[PDB]
Amino acid sequence: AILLTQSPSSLSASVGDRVTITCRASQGISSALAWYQQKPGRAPKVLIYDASSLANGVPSRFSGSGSGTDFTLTINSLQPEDFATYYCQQFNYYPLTFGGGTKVEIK
Amino acid sequence: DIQMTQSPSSLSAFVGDRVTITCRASQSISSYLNWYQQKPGKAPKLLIYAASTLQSGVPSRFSGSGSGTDFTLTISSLQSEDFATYYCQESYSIPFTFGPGTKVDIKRTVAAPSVFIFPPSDEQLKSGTASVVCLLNNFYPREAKVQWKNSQESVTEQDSKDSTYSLSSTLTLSKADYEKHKVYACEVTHQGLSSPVTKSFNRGEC
Amino acid sequence: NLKMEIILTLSQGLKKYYGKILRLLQLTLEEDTEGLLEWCKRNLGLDCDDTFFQKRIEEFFITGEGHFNEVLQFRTPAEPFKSYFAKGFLSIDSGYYSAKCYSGTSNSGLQLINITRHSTRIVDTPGPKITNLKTINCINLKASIFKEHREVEINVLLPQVAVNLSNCHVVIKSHVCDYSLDIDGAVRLPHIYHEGVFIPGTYKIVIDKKNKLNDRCTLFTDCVIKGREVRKGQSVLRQYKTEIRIG
Amino acid sequence: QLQLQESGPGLVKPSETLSLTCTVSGGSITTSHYYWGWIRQPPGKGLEWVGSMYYSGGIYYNPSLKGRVTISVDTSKNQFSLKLSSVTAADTAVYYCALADAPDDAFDIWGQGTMVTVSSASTKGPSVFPLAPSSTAALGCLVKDYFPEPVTVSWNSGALTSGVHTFPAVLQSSGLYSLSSVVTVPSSSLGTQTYICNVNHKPSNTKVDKKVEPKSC
Amino acid sequence: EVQLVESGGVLVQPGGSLRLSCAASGFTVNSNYMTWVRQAPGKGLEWVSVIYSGGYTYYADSVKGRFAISRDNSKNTVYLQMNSLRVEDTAVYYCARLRLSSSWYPEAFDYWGQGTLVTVSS
Repeated sequence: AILLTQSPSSLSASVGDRVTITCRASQGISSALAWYQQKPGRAPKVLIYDASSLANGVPSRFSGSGSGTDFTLTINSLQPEDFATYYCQQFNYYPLTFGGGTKVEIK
Repeated sequence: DIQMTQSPSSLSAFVGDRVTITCRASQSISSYLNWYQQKPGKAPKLLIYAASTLQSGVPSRFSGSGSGTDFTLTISSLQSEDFATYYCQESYSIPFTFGPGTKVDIKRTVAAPSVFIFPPSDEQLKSGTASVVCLLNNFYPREAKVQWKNSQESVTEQDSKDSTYSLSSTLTLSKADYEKHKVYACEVTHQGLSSPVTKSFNRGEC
Repeated sequence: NLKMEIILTLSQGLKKYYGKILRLLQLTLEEDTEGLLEWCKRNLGLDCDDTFFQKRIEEFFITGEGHFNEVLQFRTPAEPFKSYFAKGFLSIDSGYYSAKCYSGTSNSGLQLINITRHSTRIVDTPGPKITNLKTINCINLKASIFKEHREVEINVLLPQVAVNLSNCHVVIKSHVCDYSLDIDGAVRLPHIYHEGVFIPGTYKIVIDKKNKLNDRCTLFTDCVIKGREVRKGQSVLRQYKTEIRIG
Repeated sequence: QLQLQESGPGLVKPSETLSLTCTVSGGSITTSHYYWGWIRQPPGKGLEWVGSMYYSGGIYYNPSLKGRVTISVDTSKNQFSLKLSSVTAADTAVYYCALADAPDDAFDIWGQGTMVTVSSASTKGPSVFPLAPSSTAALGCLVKDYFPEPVTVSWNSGALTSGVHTFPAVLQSSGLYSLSSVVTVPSSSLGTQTYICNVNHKPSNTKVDKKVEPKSC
Repeated sequence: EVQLVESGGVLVQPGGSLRLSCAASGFTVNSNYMTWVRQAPGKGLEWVSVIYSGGYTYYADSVKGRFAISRDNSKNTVYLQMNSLRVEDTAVYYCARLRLSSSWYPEAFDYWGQGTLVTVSS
């Protein structure tokens, strides 16, 4: 499958910090990365539906930028309500797959 | 794609005159013109089948000329057998589309009509109908009028040898209306006559 | 598996879709169908196998009636390709090659020739090896020179007779499709399968001489000449190998 | 040489179909493709295409017929056919079958100018009335209340091939045609020599050879 | 509001069979693409399968041989059925709707279901 990988595996961040996480693919996917919140004992929720384009109802604190195969997700301000784990996806190829995701740590 | 135009939509000349008609194209075509000499109502016949080449079965009086976009048909001396409509036809792009056709007709010295009149046949009256024919024959030019004292007129095509027209005109009446008149006549006027002329019959005479 | 199956975007898959049709018409020699099967299942709701493509070509060029969409589907009276055009032609562009193809309209106008029923073999005869473009009498070839003198159109009236190009860069015009050909060999013509092979009823070879890329361009074809039979009579079409230098 | 006979129907209803047929004699298409086609002329117009078949076997149709056309060769009988569908009163025309016997692409062998007329009116055989003078003179006979358009007349069964005029027919007020024809004769022969107006109207079963004789005024 | 509810997850014996379901609400499952994704506890998400509106299907490489995804228009339900479970089949399974962009490219999963747990052990 297309190898999707993400960094750092755990992210130290504290309330009000600005911070970023990285998601990458082993091949030149160009678009249709999607990013999800996930929280313990809950369903994941979409935040980003295509690269930079923020999903409806998402807080404006988030944004995405890049050129597909290299992409990043960025937080304008770490609101403690969004202490979670963040996962990324690609849709450029079958089979669909997700990275290992990223932890955030209150530090 | 190709379309055709002809310069004289009609041309007129005396017997023995040299005449030319022209055909020219919407593109350039490298020879590939046909010409057809349709006598009206007949099937056409092929005169010329490429530029400057003549079918074996037609007079040497005809020849083609030119090249490229513009061509002309020439007659070295027009003969009264040359009363016809002439079409060009191109042969570069199927469908081989015809030109509009140039009517050529023959000028003559004037001739007055040997006018005649014929009463209704009894067989028409036996049918309950009546008709009277007034005829003009061996007359030129074609413009003539048949004053009757409700009429139709037919003029025959210019005769291949006489170069000259004939014309018929007819009244129609019920036998009831035919009862209402003692005498019938047609009056005809034509530029070759010295003065207008009439013919008549009396119903009680015939 | 190693092979990640590609998911084509609408535009990318649409180009590959046209790329397959152009190969079936035999205008191109290669085709890319990777991801095309998926593109159809998501965008068209059907499997674009060889049978499906055959009906699209057959309908678009011959049997189709009514409005057609960009995917060659017809309708007689959100989702893509539901705007059925009526312009009469589609620009079939695969991105690697392109041809402008005019939609079928049944018996309205110039028709096509069924080369399954038709197979005209013209007996060989001795004849001049070189033919001057200015005096072509061949029944399969008609030539037009324009006032500029740097453009030539050869109208081929017998598509069944092969015309081989050498060192030429040409534009083909026909009532089926328009396209350019830049490879040596027999002129490629659209072949439409409909209970037999159909090809254009006629096609026009347009040679541009205002550029240098057509220098030394030459046509090799059979000159069909209607000569009379010494025996019996009538007309038995013959042919002879000939060469027409343009450049 | 070749010869042709456009032996199709002279009259059809609207929304019916033609079956104009062109036998060719002196040859057979079994020998090899002949360039051929059907040409049309509605009255008072130039020549107009119907359909064609070049040496390709590639049919052409004139698009203004809205695809109603249908050509067919028939190699079995040295024959051609045209099967125009949904005929309509605008298609009143003469039609010519034509072949290119020679040369390469010109119609040399045009057939005879058959015609078909297209209206609800039935066929209606002519009636003939004598037209002869009272006491040179003219003679003639008058043909009226006849349909469809083409009728032929000849004098003394063809013996009087010269000195004859016939007038193109015209619409009677009822919409039928009428025709008249006349001859110019030396009066020394009038009455002493018999004259017969012979008329033929192939689009019906009617022929009449009607004598003309001076009136007992 | 549209909600997906998965149900019917259980412990089953290894090599057994199971019938997951996902009822939709507020929309009809046949209108748009339905997907399945699952997480092994403490691991990340993985994809399982998708069913298109045309009823065509695709499966993850690990599972292509074993799982069938199906739907019924009248039950307004998508089904995921196991021919034989492996031990690594233990996960929470989420049903999700897949949303296309207007260019009919798949972009994101949304309206994920509340998930359902399945387990396989002695």
